Amino acid sequence: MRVGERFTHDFVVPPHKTVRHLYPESPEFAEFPEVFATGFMVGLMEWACVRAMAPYLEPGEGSLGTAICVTHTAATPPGLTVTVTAELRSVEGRRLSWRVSAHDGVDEIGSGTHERAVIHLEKFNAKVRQKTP
Amino acid sequence: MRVGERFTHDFVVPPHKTVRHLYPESPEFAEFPEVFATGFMVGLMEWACVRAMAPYLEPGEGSLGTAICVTHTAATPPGLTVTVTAELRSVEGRRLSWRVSAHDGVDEIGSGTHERAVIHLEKFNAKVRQKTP
Repeated sequence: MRVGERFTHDFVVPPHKTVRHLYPESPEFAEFPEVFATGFMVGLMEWACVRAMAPYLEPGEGSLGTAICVTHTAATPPGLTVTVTAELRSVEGRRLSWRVSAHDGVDEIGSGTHERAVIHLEKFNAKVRQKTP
Repeated sequence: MRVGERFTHDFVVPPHKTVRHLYPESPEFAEFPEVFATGFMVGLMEWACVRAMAPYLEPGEGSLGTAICVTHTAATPPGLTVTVTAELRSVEGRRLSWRVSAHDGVDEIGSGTHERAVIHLEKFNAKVRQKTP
């Protein structure tokens, strides 16, 4: 894993990544235009960085996204390909940072940073169990 | 809209808002802990601000999220209630800027900022339809 290294991930946007599919519970989002949701764009950016860092993980480890700081600057209807480019910015022990950017073949659609934390999967799962009703 | 007014939005996390459900197509996400995905928390934050804004828009207007910049510092299993607090920072023309935070009953789970832009729904939908391949 080298700082400055770029990793790219391509995703054809299907009809079920539009706003209304993120929260079908939301009467506000029900009649929103059929565009790729910011929260799905976030999920796609984080997926790119997960794939970029898979080699860094030891047995028993996973990762969590601990911050997302991005713009979303143009809208994308289903059928276009979103390409995320993740450039590694820092790696120190458990903490990793990237600059991410996305383009849907027509426009740059957003960019910023994402941070992740390496976790011990079983210890983490025990913590989550203890706050599960 | 009044600057500095705080709006809250509560949401019981169901099983279908964990990481694996954000991208069922991602084999990487399919093995994550069953915790509320950052992309879903982002959408819940947007939803709170949409609700807050609704009485102030003219008929046929909606809005887009244009930036999100938040931490995500504690994990949330299904069954907890996530409360989002949104507070208006400024309104400049079509641009609204918010401070957002969320808490799951147990921990503060994230905070930061979010910006939105007011749109004319029909006009935006027609423009989007026109970049559809």
